[PDB]
Amino acid sequence: NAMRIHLTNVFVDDQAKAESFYTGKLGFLVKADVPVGADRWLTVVSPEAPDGTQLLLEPSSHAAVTPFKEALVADGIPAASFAVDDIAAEYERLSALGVRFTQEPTDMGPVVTAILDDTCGNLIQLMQI
Amino acid sequence: NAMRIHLTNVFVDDQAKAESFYTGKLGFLVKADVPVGADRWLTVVSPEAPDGTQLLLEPSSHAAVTPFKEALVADGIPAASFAVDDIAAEYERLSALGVRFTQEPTDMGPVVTAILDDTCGNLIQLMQI
Repeated sequence: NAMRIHLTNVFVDDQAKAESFYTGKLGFLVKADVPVGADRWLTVVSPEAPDGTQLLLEPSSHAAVTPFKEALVADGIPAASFAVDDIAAEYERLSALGVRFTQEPTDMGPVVTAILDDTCGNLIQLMQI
Repeated sequence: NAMRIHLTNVFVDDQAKAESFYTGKLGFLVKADVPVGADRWLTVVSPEAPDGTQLLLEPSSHAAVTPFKEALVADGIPAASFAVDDIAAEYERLSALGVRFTQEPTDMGPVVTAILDDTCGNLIQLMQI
């Protein structure tokens, strides 16, 4: 009966670019892709958890969205954060695929973090867990 | 090795209010509460999934945050969405606890949805799944 944390979102500038990046580079799998007017309801999931939480790659067409995204990026603030077992390995893999990092893996005490550019107007944090 | 969708966030005006609301009304459990400078790293989890995805109840002190939140609320747009098995039941339970709804349970085709005020500057969607 309790409510579940089943969905999270990132606002992307171009959903086709986002699909390509999030699946092709980051390794997410498409879960749902359904048309809804001129855009899509597009979600992806981790291969480790295909029936778990979904990430919605949603359009940034609302007037307040892009200014907000830009403000976050200007201050180095990530829009979202994903967990990995070995951040060194993943930094190396993603770098090899031509992903741009704004922050290399850095020991922050309880977590080691890295920050990457999603190409879609967001910074994305990797967190070692 | 793959990245996991382990965390999502809502920006709250007052973390103590948010803790009280999200746990006391919505039924989430506190997972982590750790001081970090003058604020907290505060996450909650669903009782159904205590080791699953965490929701971070984070401060809205960055200058771009509150304007963004206000814009979403002005257009009826929810900041986050949670899944429930029986939205009628949950609407009734939450209403009884004095939660304010801006949209009653409404059949949207593939999903039935409702929208509530979190007291913290956000609208929150319930989705029947």
